[PDB]
Amino acid sequence: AHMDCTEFNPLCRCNKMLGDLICAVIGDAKEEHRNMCALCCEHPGGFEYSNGPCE
Repeated sequence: AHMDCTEFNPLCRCNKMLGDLICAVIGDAKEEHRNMCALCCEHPGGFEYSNGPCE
């Protein structure tokens, strides 16, 4: 689901891709994302991620 997104002032101002482990899916594109913010800032229409080691 469309969980906590960076959609605010300090947009995906987080690169350090070496920590998080979200579970994002988009119609038919399910993959994990570290920079969950980079997703929220650079997603199509609101990537569907679910924070947690599920993917």
